[PDB]
Amino acid sequence: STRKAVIGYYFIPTNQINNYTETDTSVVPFPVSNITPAKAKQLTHINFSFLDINSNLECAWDPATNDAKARDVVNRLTALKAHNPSLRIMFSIGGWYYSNDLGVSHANYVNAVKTPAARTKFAQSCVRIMKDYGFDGVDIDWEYPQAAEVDGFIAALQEIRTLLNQQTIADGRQALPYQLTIAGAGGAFFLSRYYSKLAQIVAPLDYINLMTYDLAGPWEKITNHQAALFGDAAGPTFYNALREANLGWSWEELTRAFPSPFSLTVDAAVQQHLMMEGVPSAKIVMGVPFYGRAFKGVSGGNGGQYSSHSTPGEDPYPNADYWLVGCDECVRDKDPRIASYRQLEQMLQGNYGYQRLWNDKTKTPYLYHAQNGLFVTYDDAESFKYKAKYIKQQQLGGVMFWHLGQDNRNGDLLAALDRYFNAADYDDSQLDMGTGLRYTGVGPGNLPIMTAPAYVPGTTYAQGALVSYQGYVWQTKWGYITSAPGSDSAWLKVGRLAA
Ligand SMILES: CC(=O)N[C@@H]1[C@@H](O)[C@H](O[C@@H]2O[C@H](CO)[C@@H](O)[C@H](O)[C@H]2NC(C)=O)[C@@H](CO)O[C@H]1O
Ligand SMILES: CC1=[NH+][C@H]2[C@@H](O1)O[C@H](CO)[C@@H](O)[C@@H]2O
Repeated sequence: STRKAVIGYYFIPTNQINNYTETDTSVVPFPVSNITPAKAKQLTHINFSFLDINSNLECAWDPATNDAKARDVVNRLTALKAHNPSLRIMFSIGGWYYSNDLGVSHANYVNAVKTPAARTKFAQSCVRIMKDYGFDGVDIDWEYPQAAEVDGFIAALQEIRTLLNQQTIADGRQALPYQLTIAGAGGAFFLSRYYSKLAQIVAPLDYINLMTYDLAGPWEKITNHQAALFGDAAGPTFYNALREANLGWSWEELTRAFPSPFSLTVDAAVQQHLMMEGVPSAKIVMGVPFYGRAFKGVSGGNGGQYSSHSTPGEDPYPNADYWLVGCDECVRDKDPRIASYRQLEQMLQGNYGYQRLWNDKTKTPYLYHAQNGLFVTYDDAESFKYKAKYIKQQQLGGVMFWHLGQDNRNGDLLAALDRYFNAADYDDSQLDMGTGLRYTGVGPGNLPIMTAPAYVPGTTYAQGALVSYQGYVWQTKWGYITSAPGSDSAWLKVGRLAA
């Protein structure tokens, strides 16, 4: 069918731009030249990151950026399009550091979207930056607009969309039109900020790239998988904040959509998006991490899963104890809590004391260091088999990942994703998706196909009775009901009739 999107972040800090070199990994660990022609062919999008919104309320580079060096770096990325006529070099505005609630630039995000005039100036600046530097689209990663700010955010996305469409016409770019994406929340707490208006958020986008990772971290009491596909009943559960969003739904409607507590998983986030009317599966992109999250002070018994831990949650990491044995990149980056897949492979291969274990419910690997009490949750080419099959079964738009520098030197994670979507000889028809917990919620946008006998006027229906009526299958919430389905509050729309 339609090719699945494969969207990889290229993140480069300002000091690495300003000192850019392709021949000294101690200055720039992952220069553009490491994205070989083979890797460029396996990507559909590279998200160059991160730009910001400045105090003038315009899209802008970090003001410390050497502009000549920035253009050189971007030009090296756009040169890769010679190897892949489908490849887009997007640019990403925001990210956690700039745009989180306490981030250095947060007020600029709030203010840029707040009024019609601000939105026009902001939208114009986005497209100007896109054209000036040669990017192929705009990606906005505000983490995250609050419920009160959502209407302005929506209007800003709509305005950027119109300007991008104008630019596509001006440049004759119908074969590769300029695109608009966002990085969206991948867990219900942040998602609840804008969930009620999800259809309006997604309408102007080519894709919403779900950040379906960081679902565990040092801010939680209990270690867990950070990107479990399905749930493990032995693992923690979470309050379903979506049931408190301003939806206007009834008790039965909320309960059917938002089981609580629930397992915080990739499947949960995807299904939460599909449950909403007007959110098409083809626009949902599943994010995956190319890094693991490491915890210390864990107990034994279950390989470090679901244990208390003593991992500092502060930023920056508060001391110089780099306790993730074998993680040389952690020493370089002064933080033992995150390890690239590239580094995790070496840690497993060296004499460092790790076991690689597998949770067959979550379909994800983890490392356990029994002697020191360490636990690492990460993803690999095996967990990507199940996630790729899920992407195909659920008819999602594709996959996104953070970030390209964390794949191994040979690009094995990217090559695996490309194989699972595109290789003619790859067969996952027999890949068993397991018995992990699925998110069972149903909403207006994901009604299952059902059959039931036609509703009969005058018949007295007991609680739980199912009838077909006017294109849908309905269930009584109590009994005895004689009203026509949809005419009052007694009937729940539970399914749709096949065409
Ligand atoms: C919002 C999301 O998808 N993930 C959030 C994390 O990005 C964030 O972790 C922080 O990310 C920064 C940007 O990469 C790092 O500089 C910072 O070290 C890191 N902090 C920690 C403790 O991991 C966390 C922070 O609470 O929130 C996630 O939700
Ligand atoms: C889409 C993307 N932007 C965010 C998000 O990924 O999580 C990353 C890893 O936690 C973080 O570094 C970044 O600021």
